[PDB]
Amino acid sequence: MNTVPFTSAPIEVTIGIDQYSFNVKENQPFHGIKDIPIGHVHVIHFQHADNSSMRYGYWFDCRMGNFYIQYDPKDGLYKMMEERDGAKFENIVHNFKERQMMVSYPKIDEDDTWYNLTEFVQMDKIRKIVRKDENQFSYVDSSMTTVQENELSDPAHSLNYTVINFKSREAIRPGHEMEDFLDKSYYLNTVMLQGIFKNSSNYFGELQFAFLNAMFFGNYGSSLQWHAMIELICSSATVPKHMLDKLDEILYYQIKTLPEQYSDILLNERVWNICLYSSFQKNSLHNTEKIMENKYPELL
Amino acid sequence: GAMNSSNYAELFNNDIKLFVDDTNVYRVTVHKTFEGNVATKAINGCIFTLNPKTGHLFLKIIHTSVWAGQKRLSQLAKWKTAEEVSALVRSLPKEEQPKQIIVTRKAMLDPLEVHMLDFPNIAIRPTELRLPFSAAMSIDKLSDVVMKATEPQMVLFNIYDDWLDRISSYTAFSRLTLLLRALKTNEESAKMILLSDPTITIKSYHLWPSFTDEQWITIESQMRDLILTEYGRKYNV
Ligand SMILES: CN(C)CCNC(=O)c1ccc(F)cc1
Ligand SMILES: CN(C)CCNC(=O)c1ccc(F)cc1
Repeated sequence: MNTVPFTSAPIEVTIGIDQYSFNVKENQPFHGIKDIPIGHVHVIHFQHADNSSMRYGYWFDCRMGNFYIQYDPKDGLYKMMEERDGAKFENIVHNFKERQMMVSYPKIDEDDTWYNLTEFVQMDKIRKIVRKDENQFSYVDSSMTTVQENELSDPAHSLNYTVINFKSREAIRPGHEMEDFLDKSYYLNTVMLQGIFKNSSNYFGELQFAFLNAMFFGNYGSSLQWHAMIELICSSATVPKHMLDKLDEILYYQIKTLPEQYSDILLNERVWNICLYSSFQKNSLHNTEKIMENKYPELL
Repeated sequence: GAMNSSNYAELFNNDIKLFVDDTNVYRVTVHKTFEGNVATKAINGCIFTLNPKTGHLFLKIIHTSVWAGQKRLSQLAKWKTAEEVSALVRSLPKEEQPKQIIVTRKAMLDPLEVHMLDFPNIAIRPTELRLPFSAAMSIDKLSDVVMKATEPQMVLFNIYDDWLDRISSYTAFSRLTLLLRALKTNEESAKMILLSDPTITIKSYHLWPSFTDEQWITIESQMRDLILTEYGRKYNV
């Protein structure tokens, strides 16, 4: 079990850690989060009390280094930093744990929710989207645009998601216009899975990563990217049986985790109804359809 | 985006454009089978591609053989239309290719947009106008060439005959829409009007009769009367 200490908490902030959140008060004696499960990526994130504008946070993996959080009063935010001095870090953590100034990652033992939401999100693969090679952790916020959004403006601060566009030469083969447009199996299986992504695990991690950036930061382009990948599988007549089964499980746990009150914005009525009721896979998402119907019957 | 009454003079400017109308592409007659079921039999159709400025009509004959062994014909008809338009564009020299293509039904937007991906600078637009191009098959010479065709075939016409020699494209298009609207609301009566006077004839190389300016006014008036008449007969006014 690993630790992200904080130097201090000078401004009042709602801190979120994976799917849990807690309130810290201005200049409260808070020195971080302890007992973080090793084996998974994580995301610490932030929403300031006084300006709920700009949710922002860091994706990170404890196996890749010692990381801590320190407020920068010039740039006005909680920043992740890496401590290269190992004994210094161990000494800092131990003192704060002895003084009991650290909240504990609240892992219920029955609970596989974070695992099921991050089954394919690795820290190095994450680093291929949020480009900033001098850090081992990746910063994301509400307002960061995507490569494809910038086509329709600062590239250094963008989310290099995979470009999916159904009315594009990439997606449509010359002489197969109707075929490929009504049945995207060639865009899915040959262009994207075989060719851009390499396997279904990489396709699933981006989709999983897309959803989480939408949910935790309200990043619109991630939500577009999440919707874009769901629509591409559902709109394909030919999809391996195992990708369908996994997709159904992936989606179920996303819908399960979505805050009930944020569904009106995070969920695209047209995509969901098509996926669940019209598309080729309308009969292939039993779990997701059952939870969508019992929890969000209004959207449909 | 879409085309309506507020941007109507754009049709007659000097940016090349074409309307596409797909109504008559897939045409069927419905009949009873020996077992008392129902069945369709297709018949030749046509794509109605029109430059509204010049009157140049690219009439693509759709021969029933294109449907043989196919499924979901109404949806295939849209994609066949888009293929054929995109082939036509490609067959035209660059300086002749349209800058915009207005479809008369919104269902054609995606099929055409996907077929024209190689042409990113050609705008594909819908329209809010109810244009009566479906009545094109009420023009006898156009009907005749479609129904006699035994293979796929492109025939070119000028839908305005020689009218641009005397009037502008705006007026020519108006005349055309008024004639087609009339053919669509009462074909028999419209045709009666057009040929009542045996001394006015249709030149071999034309589609409509050789009316003097004054005779066109009379004709146009009678077509208006008929569209109001039938509106009065329909709605009881
Ligand atoms: C607002 N939440 C529903 C209650 C969870 N409340 C907490 O104070 C908490 C959560 C995660 C922690 F690491 C530590 C504490
Ligand atoms: C091959 N492309 C550079 C990227 C395709 N995307 C990924 O591999 C990916 C993105 C985010 C993840 F959490 C996992 C995977």
